[PDB]
Amino acid sequence: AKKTPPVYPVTVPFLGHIVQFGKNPLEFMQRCKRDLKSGVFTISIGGQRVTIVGDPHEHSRFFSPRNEILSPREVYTIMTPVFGEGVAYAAPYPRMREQLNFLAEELTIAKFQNFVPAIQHEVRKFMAENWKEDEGVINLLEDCGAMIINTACQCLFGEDLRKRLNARHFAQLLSKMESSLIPAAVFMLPQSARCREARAELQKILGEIIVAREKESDLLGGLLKAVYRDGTRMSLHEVCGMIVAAMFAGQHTSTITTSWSMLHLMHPKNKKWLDKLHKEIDEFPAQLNYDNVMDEMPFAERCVRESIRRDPPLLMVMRMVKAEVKVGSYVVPKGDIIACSPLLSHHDEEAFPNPRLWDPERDEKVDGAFIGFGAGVHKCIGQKFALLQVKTILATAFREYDFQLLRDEVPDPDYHTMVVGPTLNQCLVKYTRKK
Ligand code: HEM
Ligand SMILES: Cc1cc(Oc2cccc(Cn3ccnc3)c2)cc(C)c1Cl
Repeated sequence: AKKTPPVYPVTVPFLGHIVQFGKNPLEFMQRCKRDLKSGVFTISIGGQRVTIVGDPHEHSRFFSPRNEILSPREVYTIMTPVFGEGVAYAAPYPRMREQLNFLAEELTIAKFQNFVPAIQHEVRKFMAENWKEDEGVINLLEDCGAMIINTACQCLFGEDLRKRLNARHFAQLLSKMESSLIPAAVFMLPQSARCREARAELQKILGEIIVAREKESDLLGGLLKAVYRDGTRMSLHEVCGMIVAAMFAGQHTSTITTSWSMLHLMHPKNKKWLDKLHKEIDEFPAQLNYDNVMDEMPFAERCVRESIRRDPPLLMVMRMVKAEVKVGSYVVPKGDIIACSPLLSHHDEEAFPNPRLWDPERDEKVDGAFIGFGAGVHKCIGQKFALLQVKTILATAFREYDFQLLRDEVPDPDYHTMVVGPTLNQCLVKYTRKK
């Protein structure tokens, strides 16, 4: 308006809206958009202006500008110690940029050939060490959280590295490094000591693994050959983070996505889809190749995307408005915190009629509406990988099994975590091994 978008009333001040927010952001965010007569709007959070972009037409405005205009570094100040000063968001954009490439060139579909089979294997194991019986009660959020970590390491970890680390141990270290995070952080330590310990431990372990490599093509090795613009290379420090960042990025996001996808599918209300998910994975063999998942599982791919569409794991993508930028009919003043929310966006009823309904064969009725993997200058570099894991798993686990939920309703998102997934205590599921 030659000026800033609409704002929202602060009943109890200098808290902002994190009071009514934290309980349910979706209930909340929807109130404001309807109430404020605008898909876009600003909110108070600790006195700090937060402008949420909730009109899907506008996503382009959010995801297109380069970091110098809209910086994401300021949001993730939280974890500079988790990856190391000068790694990821901690690094400078030119370097941060270069690092992104390194990881990217490690996850391209060029490296994905052994992956498919490497995946079928690691899951099939897990189940036999766990779903031993022909009827069992298992917590899916936890059983998935594990398989994802397993198969990912089976994919990006060298045989020698995986001998000196096992998923279990490595996960428990990521979960050591993580627990030093609390909800109100982006808007304002013996844990930094436990964070640095679990890290310095890993950082050392890795180096050793290197001593043995040289003296004699995985993610590690890949990052080793990595050369910066100026011919400089990564310090073990920088390296270490990168592997963590990679592993962290995919850990919760992927497992949750797998959990939800399974949760939807094992539902009776959702049988036809499961039935379609079979006419798909039926004539395949217990030996899956790249062609199989990639070019022949298209329906399955819809289910995973829908699940991410319905319950996005990252509710808010955020930037720092170093400079002004027009957004629809409004402007954004330097110093604002702008954000775009996949959770809000994926519920806009123009783009998604019955947003809470789970429809795999639905398509976005506003191009760009779906952002589960981001968009623009920052689209997910892990997207292709995550999908390959999840598709193969659902296929693996639905081929040799049938499922039922100890519930009537699929679980409810738990909004108390920085990375949202289905309510843990609801996930307990029970399997009937096929034969
Ligand atoms: C299916 C699960 C996944 C979901 C829901 C997801 C979601 C997202 C979202 C919303 C962004 C953009 C964030 C922003 O705009 O600031 C993003 C980018 C990113 N993702 Fe993921 N992702 C997933 C899988 C993965 C996996 C498996 C990896 C690791 C290989 C990964 C690594 C990254 C990295 C490094 C970026 C950087 C984007 C940037 O800052 O330019 N993601 N993802
Ligand atoms: C910027 C960056 C982020 C990386 O992963 C992250 C780190 C923090 C937050 C996110 C957001 N995310 C989660 C899942 N997909 C993206 C992803 C990894 C690397 C190597 C780099 Cl350079």
